Amino acid sequence: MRECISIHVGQAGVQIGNACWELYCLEHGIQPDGQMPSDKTIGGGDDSFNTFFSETGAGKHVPRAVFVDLEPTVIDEVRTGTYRQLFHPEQLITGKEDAANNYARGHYTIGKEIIDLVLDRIRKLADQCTGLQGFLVFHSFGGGTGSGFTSLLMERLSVDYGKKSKLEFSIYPAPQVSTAVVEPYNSILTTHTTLEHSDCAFMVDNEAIYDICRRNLDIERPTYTNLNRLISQIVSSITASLRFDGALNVDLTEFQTNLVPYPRIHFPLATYAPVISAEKAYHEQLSVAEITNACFEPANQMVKCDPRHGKYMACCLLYRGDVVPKDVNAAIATIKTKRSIQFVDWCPTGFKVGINYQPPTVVPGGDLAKVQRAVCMLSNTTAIAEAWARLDHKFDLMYAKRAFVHWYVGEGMEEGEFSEAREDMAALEKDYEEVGVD
Amino acid sequence: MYTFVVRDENSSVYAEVSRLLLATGQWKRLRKDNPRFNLMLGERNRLPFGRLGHEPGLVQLVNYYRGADKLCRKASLVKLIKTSPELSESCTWFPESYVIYPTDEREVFLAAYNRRREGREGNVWIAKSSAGAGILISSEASELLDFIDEQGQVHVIQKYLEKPLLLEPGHRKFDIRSWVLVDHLYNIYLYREGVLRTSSEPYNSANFQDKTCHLTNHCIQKEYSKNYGRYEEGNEMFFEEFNQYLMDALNTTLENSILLQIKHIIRSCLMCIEPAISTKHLHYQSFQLFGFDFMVDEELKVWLIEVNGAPACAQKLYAELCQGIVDVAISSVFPLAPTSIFIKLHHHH
Amino acid sequence: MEVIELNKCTSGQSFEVILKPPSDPSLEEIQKKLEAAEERRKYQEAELLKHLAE
Amino acid sequence: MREIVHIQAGQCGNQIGAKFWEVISDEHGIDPTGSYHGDSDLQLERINVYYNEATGNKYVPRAILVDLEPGTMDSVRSGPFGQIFRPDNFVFGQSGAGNNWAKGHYTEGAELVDSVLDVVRKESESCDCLQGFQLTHSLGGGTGSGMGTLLISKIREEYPDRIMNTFSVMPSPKVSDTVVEPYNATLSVHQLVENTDETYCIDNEALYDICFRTLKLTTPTYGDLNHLVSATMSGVTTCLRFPGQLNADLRKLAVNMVPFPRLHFFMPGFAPLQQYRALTVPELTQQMFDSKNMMAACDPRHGRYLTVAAIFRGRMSMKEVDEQMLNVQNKNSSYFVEWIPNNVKTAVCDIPPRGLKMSATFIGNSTAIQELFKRISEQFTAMFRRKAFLHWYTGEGMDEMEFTEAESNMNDLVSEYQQYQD
Ligand SMILES: Nc1nc2c(ncn2[C@@H]2O[C@H](COP(=O)(O)OP(=O)(O)OP(=O)(O)O)[C@@H](O)[C@H]2O)c(=O)[nH]1
Ligand SMILES: Nc1ncnc2c1ncn2[C@@H]1O[C@H](COP(=O)(O)OP(=O)(O)CP(=O)(O)O)[C@@H](O)[C@H]1O
Ligand SMILES: Nc1nc2c(ncn2[C@@H]2O[C@H](COP(=O)(O)OP(=O)(O)O)[C@@H](O)[C@H]2O)c(=O)[nH]1
Ligand SMILES: CC(=O)N1CCN(c2ccc(Cl)cc2)CC1
Ligand SMILES: CC(=O)N1CCN(c2ccc(Cl)cc2)CC1
Ligand SMILES: [Ca+2]
Ligand SMILES: [Ca+2]
Ligand SMILES: [Ca+2]
Ligand SMILES: [Mg+2]
Ligand SMILES: [Mg+2]
Ligand SMILES: [Mg+2]
Repeated sequence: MRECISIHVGQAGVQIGNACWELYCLEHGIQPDGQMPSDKTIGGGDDSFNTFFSETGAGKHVPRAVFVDLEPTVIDEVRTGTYRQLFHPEQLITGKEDAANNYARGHYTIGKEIIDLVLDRIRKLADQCTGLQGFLVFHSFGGGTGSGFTSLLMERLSVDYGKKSKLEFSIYPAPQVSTAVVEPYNSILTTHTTLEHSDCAFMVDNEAIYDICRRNLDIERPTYTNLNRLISQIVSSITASLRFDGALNVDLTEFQTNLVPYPRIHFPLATYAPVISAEKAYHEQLSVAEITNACFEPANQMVKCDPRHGKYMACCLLYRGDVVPKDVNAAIATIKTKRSIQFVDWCPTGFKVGINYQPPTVVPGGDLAKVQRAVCMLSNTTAIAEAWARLDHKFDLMYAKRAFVHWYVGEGMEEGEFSEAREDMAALEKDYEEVGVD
Repeated sequence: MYTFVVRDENSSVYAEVSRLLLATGQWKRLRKDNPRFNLMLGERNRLPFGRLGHEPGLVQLVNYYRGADKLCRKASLVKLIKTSPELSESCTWFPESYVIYPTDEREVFLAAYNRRREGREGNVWIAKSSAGAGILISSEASELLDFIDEQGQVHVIQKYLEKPLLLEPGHRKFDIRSWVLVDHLYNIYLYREGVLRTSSEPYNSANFQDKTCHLTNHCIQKEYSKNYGRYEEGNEMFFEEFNQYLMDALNTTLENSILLQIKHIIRSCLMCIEPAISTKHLHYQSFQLFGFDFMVDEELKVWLIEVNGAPACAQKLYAELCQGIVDVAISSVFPLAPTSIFIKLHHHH
Repeated sequence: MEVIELNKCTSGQSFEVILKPPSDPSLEEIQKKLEAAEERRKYQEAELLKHLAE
Repeated sequence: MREIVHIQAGQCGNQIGAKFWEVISDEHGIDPTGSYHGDSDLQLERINVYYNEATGNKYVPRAILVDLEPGTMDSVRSGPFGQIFRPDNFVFGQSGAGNNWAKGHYTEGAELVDSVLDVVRKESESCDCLQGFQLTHSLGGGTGSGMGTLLISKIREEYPDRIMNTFSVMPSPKVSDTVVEPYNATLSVHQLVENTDETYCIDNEALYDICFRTLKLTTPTYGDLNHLVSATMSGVTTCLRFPGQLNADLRKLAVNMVPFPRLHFFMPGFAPLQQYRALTVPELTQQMFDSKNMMAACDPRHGRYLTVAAIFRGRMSMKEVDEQMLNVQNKNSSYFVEWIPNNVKTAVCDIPPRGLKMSATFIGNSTAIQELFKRISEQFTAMFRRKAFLHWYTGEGMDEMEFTEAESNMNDLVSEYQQYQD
């Protein structure tokens, strides 16, 4: 058994972390007090779920997680929330004033003064691990902390844990659920400095989650709770292989091996299905072929883009529930004859498939209906370069007039870091085009 | 009040569409860089589709289908017809063609060429590329290949129709231009009005050197031909006159003898690529106007020559056709405050 | 259409389908960056205090 | 615990400041004696932002009342909520400033400023984490204008990295007290260009027209004008004082509103302005963006919005709000700059102001504000070209050179606005 340490940075990372660990507890049968009746080894064990939970002598199952935010209002929801008893106080780290949506403030001004503390707390979790695999880092692109402090943390993690994999769950900025205008700056600044330090990153576009919540869950104006509960399902689907018995994606190193042939191109596209409203009278349970076909509909993707006009480099199908391999292949063949699936010529046109029999778990009293089978597709497509183009264009519009630049310079950042980070994103866009277009 | 942007100042068609939108007093034009728009009249090349459909609350529509180039590129079309199960097997309406680079079909072309030479058959081919105004018609294979190596872009060699239907008097070639509009729902609308672009020179099958009587392009006829505008004004014959001619000469009608095949060819091409370009379940909507170019041989069989993705229109038809665009393509998505000019080629989606 | 490496257990199974065959900055350097930004903040503030002093 | 320290200086500053504390005290359930008597916990969740907690569950505003003459502050101490203020936070002199910027900034004010800072220091030292400062004052008088800007300069010297915001009343010949107002306003504007992060420009002319034309007040009084200012000040601080999906301190708000350091002068607006009728969301959005509802006396159709923020208060359809906001922009995008993507932001708050089912507050960073500075600069130059009334200022130690510099500084500011309007 090899441990995974989860790190949640900023409001988005913390609240998504809160929603994931709630889901993990419900999936592994862990009560809010930390007790786990089905765990017959008390205060010890090397089970699959122990990759994410440690155990006290009193039988408490403690998440291998650290929560970091430069202001306390969001983490206090954890300290006093339903699962307050799961965490030791040292695992929840809060400053007193945030980065004000200013990457420079989160990375340099405030990051410089809190980084060593965070490393020390993370070190204490590493010292409980006999074979640490690596870290899962949750954060937003747009936040001053999620963007600025994360990139500093990622640089220091590469120094202190060189041989350890690092995976990201990144929230891509969407105007429909944001009141900030500088997020394009923070996104590009953080991607540039984090690029060489992240082995695999799953971007989630709030625009996509928002539309899925309005369309499939009939939520007129989704909140962050609605968004985070949905996002935690996808995250759970991705991390399930590390927490349950299985043979596919059994350690973080396997995510790069199966999804990232080229290191810089490490942003797989995530697709989830089905998302059924709980208020529905009673939906017809979808079949393996149907939910599989849904994985190639743009409306079920975590990042809105058109994969029909890109190239696939890898592809993982992760099924949870009543699914047998016979039904998967039947659905696959059917889809290859109808869909536009263009693979890169230097990659086999195949799909790695994983099936977990335990069906998707849902938070009682949530918006998501209990389904008998669900799938999450992880595919590395050049089509996701659309998201970089969109974001890079917004950066260009504001940077041509130096709008808001003074806020970053005032915090000690040099203006040259803007163009340096932008030119790196231009090279990243060129990499995708060299792999995708003919 | 709907907003639209213009990003192709050279579109004669959408210059009039934009002129009509502003006339309704309910459409407002914005700077070409303003992202807050409902309709985009986009550029022909490198249209940034990836930035469409991400403005909150804005229903965004564009006048191009992403991926239609597969149909409107010479070499792309040839590959599509050969590699598409919906077409290659029974595509009896597309002249034998081969993609030739200066993968490549050099050897396969020669195999079919030697077959024709050995079998006394008419072995005349025409080489062309998308980078042309650069066309060559020849019955010798050596010239066709040496003409492509001197250049530097991909070319297609296809069988030259040695038995074209010749109009009388004059004994002259011609081609048929059909305008087709595909809206956001992927309905296929065929403009009731087509045009024959005629050659004002007598067709001479014993001299492929003088390309004025073989190339029916409106520019080549108005430039190198000495009988321009003799029979019809601007070497353009419209369906009313052409239909009457077919009744007097061949005792047939334009609908039966030709239009049935045109409609079938338009449906075949568009239905084939529908799954790959449809915006039905996309975050933005697409429509596009297409210019299908056909040839008619002396057996009254219709041949598809190419499909233009950025076509122009006949001077006399701009008013009616452009109004039809606004009617079915734009106002259908953005309504304002007949006897349609189009023919709906129904089909299964 | 070939299935390979089928692994089965009580909680699920996994396999691979093939449709077609194919054809860092040190700790020191991070300190310098952080302290350089801090220095530029010190300088800019000194210029403000100098301005206010005038 | 993101505390804000409020300062009100001069006659105007203290009268508007008094009405502001009267309004929000009502919203937060605080009675004139400082005791809480509301019915909702939302009233106390962020109560420490503007109020200190004393013994016996008393809430005392974190406010400092400054003036060079006792008159106005004697009125506050005897007014409705006068008892609620901290006795030690009344700092005043006897000489007055004679509507003279030089007296408030250099002579009379300089003698009083150190004791004001002693009280500011005292309030800041008891702050868990100081968010920043806000100052209410006018620019056309002597104390609020001249001493107010001196205070800002000395606050910035001691708290260089704290946000400094002002609600600044701009003069107008229509509602003028003295002819030297253009002098005082121009001298102050230069101070604000340098030392404030955000300034809400409140134009007494706009307030007057709203009272005469829209509100149908035959003879408006300062009290009437101040009712609009109080209502506006409560709206802009609603997201700071109540819980909601906003959650943003002064610096985060300034970061997203100010693209260039010198262009930080906002045009505020309020709505609504046949009084019991229910106002639909379309009526809130149309009015709020209407010029006849703004207090900058500037026609937004003369410039372009760099950034726009809107706060809706009340139980309403947030879906319908977005539909109306996304309708105003997408139906008038010619007045928004296209090189700041998504520069129109909206926020909702469930707690409506007193006696209103719902309301909307508007905060605009518009280049049209240059017209307000053009009017001031024109009146300034007309007098300065003849050195009219200058002796009131050179008699206090000021030289003509300082006037020339202020003239140039504001004309630069106008030129800076004009280039971004193109
Ligand atoms: N999906 C999702 N997005 C969130 C959530 N919270 C914030 N965001 C998004 O994150 C971006 C704002 O950054 P934050 O994470 O809130 O800021 P931060 O990381 O705490 O950094 P600070 O500036 O110091 O507050 C916006 O795009 C929000 O839409 C959340 O709980 N779920
Ligand atoms: N295989 C073939 N047989 C007979 N004629 C042919 C032919 N290929 C091309 N032509 C002649 O060439 C003309 C059209 O050429 P083509 O369309 O390939 O070039 P082009 O695309 O630059 C003109 P446009 O796009 O405007 O139709 C027709 O008038 C036709 O007479
Ligand atoms: N809106 C409003 N404006 C005021 C008020 N009192 C004064 N003014 C304006 O402020 C200017 C006079 O400045 P004042 O505050 O009286 O001078 P100070 O006491 O020296 O700071 C003039 O432009 C007046 O129109 C008030 O109560 N409300
Ligand atoms: C004695 C005692 O209470 N404990 C348990 C909690 N501890 C802890 C420290 C850091 C981190 Cl990240 C996690 C947990 C310290 C030891
Ligand atoms: C105190 C201050 O700086 N301001 C200006 C910006 N504000 C704002 C309101 C709504 C939204 Cl969505 C965004 C920003 C509130 C008041
Ligand atoms: Ca155990
Ligand atoms: Ca590394
Ligand atoms: Ca004295
Ligand atoms: Mg935060
Ligand atoms: Mg062509
Ligand atoms: Mg006065």
